Amino acid sequence: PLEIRELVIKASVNEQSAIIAACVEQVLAILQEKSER
Amino acid sequence: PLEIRELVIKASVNEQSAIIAACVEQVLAILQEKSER
Amino acid sequence: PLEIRELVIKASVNEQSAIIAACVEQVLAILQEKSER
Amino acid sequence: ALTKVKLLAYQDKRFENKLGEFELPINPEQFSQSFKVEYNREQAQGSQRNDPEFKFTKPEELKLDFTFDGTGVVPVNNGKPGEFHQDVADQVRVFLDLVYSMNSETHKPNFLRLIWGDFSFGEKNGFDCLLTDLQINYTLFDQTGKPLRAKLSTTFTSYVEQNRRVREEGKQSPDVTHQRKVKAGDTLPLMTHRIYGDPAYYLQIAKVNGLINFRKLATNTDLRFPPLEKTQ
Amino acid sequence: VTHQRKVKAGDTLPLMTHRIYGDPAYYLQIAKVNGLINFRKLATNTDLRFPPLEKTQ
Amino acid sequence: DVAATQVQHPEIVQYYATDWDFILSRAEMNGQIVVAQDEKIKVKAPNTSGAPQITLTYGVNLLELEAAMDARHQYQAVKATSWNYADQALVEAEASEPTVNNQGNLSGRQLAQVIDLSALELRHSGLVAEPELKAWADAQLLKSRLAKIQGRVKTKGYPDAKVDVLIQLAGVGDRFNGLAYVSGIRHEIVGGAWDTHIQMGLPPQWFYQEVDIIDKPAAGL
Amino acid sequence: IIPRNSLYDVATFKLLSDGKDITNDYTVLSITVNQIVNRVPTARIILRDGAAADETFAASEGADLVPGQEVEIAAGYDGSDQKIFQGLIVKHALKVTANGDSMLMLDCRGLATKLTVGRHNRYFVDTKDSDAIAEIIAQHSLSADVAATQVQHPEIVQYYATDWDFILSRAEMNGQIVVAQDEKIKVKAPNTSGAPQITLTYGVNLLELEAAMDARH
Amino acid sequence: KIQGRVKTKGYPDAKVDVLIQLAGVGDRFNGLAYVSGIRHEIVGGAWDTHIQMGLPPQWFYQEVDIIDKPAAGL
Amino acid sequence: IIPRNSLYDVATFKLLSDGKDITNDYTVLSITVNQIVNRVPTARIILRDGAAADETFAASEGADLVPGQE
Repeated sequence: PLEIRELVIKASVNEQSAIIAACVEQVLAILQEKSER
Repeated sequence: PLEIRELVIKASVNEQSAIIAACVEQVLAILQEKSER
Repeated sequence: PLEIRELVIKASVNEQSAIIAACVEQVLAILQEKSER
Repeated sequence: ALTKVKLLAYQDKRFENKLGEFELPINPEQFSQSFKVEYNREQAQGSQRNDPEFKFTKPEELKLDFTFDGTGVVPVNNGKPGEFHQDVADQVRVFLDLVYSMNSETHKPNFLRLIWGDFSFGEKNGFDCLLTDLQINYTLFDQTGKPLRAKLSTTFTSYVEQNRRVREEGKQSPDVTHQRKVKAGDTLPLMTHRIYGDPAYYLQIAKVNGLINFRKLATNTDLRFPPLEKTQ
Repeated sequence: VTHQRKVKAGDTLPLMTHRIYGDPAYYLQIAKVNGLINFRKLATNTDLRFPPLEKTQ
Repeated sequence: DVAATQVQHPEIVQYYATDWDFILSRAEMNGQIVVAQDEKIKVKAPNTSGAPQITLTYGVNLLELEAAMDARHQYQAVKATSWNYADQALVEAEASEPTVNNQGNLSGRQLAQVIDLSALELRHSGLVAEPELKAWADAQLLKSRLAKIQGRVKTKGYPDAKVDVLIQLAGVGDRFNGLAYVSGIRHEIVGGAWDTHIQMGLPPQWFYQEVDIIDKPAAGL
Repeated sequence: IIPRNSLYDVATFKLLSDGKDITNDYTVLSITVNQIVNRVPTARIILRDGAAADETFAASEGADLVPGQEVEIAAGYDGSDQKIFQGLIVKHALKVTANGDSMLMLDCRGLATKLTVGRHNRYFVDTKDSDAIAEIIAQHSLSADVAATQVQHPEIVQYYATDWDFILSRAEMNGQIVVAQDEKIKVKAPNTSGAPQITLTYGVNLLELEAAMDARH
Repeated sequence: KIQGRVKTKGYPDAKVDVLIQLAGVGDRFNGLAYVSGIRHEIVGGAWDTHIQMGLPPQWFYQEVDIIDKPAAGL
Repeated sequence: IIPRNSLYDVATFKLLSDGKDITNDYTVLSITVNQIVNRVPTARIILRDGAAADETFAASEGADLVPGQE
């Protein structure tokens, strides 16, 4: 993302972190685009 | 979804595409329902 | 979540349910926090 | 004299209040121990090789197999003539009560210590642990149904308390005070580099010890090196 | 739950309190529950009661 | 089934709005809640004075648990002000400390001193009388105190679950133990399994701050 | 980027609470800190806690991690740490998940959050925006550093709004930005006239990169 | 005009409201960039930083609701 | 749905930029097009680019894919 507050916070210490990040850029792009004329 | 602008865009060409789609219908249903009285 | 209407509805009967729940608390926390000054 | 493996069961997490002990009737043929360290392995793009960063050390693992036999051909190590092992169920019962069942006062299983005579695991003579895995196989039975042979396989994990862990890691850093004696060939910036990693602090050190001329040191002076301030 | 203990040779009140509650600091309460005037010299046939703790503090 | 109020109004106007929205606005401004079920609608004050129904203990009964405090929603005092043209002066009312259930060992007044705002102030330029300003300020303080601690608990199937009752929560430390107020319930039956979720506490925001219940200018033409 | 004269590359941090160092008294799992322009600094701390056999949360019952305390966070390489964050604990939460893991989470905010908890009404007559901003800041016992403006207004009105919102509106209408940290608030024009601090090269230093243009703005 | 985000390893001397030089990305993005925000993350012993460049184009008042409702919501 | 008199079912596409066909000059990964009533038509194009050894983005520096072109 182009923002730092839209990054996912990491809470675990013992080891799929690159799928909870791809499934977050997709939702924010589906949701932002929904606001333009 | 019942809309075409709520579909997830596919950007890869070499091969879990059916989990980034189920985790997007769930969020939109949790979020829409949050707006009705 | 602290709410009952923010819980994901379960529709299947034959068997990854703990990844569609972690990828939903992350989006709602990224989205709520985006509204405070 | 033949020595036997012993398992000591404690209630206290400091291993002071002993509850019981169990002794193996037959020593195992072998056992295994496992170690591991964890590093960070991210790399810059278009770079040849890398220099990984340290994250942490994981607890050690221990694997053990042994046998109970009651058909009357294995002698009992008590010195009496004509004595052989003939009761498997009693041993299984006391073993399971000691290492597996829940304690009624703590609401969890007991803490274990493993000892084999003069064996040494490292810098210690015992293994402090908890049971994580167990399997039993019954392979021979009496005509009334009572067993004559059992084989057991167990997996243990290492356990050590917080207070004691931070004392075993005797972390020495610029967080403490140092003391050094001046010997032939010493200079102040080199000593400062060897303690702090940076010579630039030398002018401060000279002020702490009252040195008028710090380019000619005497060879019986004891110098103090204070810690650094917690946040800069 | 409630505990009951008999005093034998070598016993002291703070050590018994530690062995039941895990903390000696409760000893002054225990002496009051059993009516002990001097709690630094115990007799060797006394049965002491140890009540449970309050459910939420 | 509507509990009676004491303030009598010279006039009330429902202007181009839905019945549900009008009812909820007028109910919240009096410190009451709405419960709808079985062809029946009940409007009344929250039931925080009863006896607990069950005990839920961490380490005995629970499958999942969440709980939270937030100090920024607590206030020390509330004031409401308006203009009285018969006297040509301002009128002011102050809220009273409400009586709620006991949970934890930190009071709302202690948490209210983190930000340390002297008092919250509400203002209206129209003719609002003394008793209406008083009810408004009281509702605001009650809103703030009932949201001190919020949480959610998951356990196995519980047929006798009900909302608007008290339960006892235990096994979670001095700061969360005590009597909690149930706000909602979910039952889930999937493939033969049955479990329930119990929500405790109320949200701190007003109803009108979350929904759009007024039309657009020019009727959107 | 790695500081010069680092003999070992072990990264260290320090968490002080009311002046007391409590780093090695608990089990710390993660720390996150955010410093953004025109926003209030934020920090989040995750510790391990909870035990079903004891039926309590031991660090929750302590007196070091309760709302209202001063928190200071520093970090660095090889034992030489630098101050990063200073603020207050606001939120205090517990969590036990499906598989039995249990943790305690803390949420800390800067001191400027004192400006966002009420609505006020004020008049100002024959002043500048810088004077109104300095006065509103100083009333909260915070240090102000406000660059002066040249336009003098016959009147300014703060109508039923929060201090933070009034300040940000008046700052943006003059082309200035707000930076808040360390009991200090600075209002000034963006610093686009300086010298570069470092060089970041793709293929040398970077781990990830995103960039975008849009012609419609 | 241009907005972006960069992730690199732990950088103790990071600061906002300064300039950095960005290189290696083509003629259309190279040059001096203005830093708007910083995040530090320490998880399990690892340390990395994120640097945000550029400002958003929307006004402050267009993103938040800073005015009350008619009739004070009564 | 498949057009009649199709001897092979190989699907093809063409991308013109200011009248010039640039399909086979770059590596094209994906194309998406949306036509909806009461909205403005939209298209999104994804190409492969970037090389760490060369330290540049070659198609970005070209003159065929800059904002403002047809």
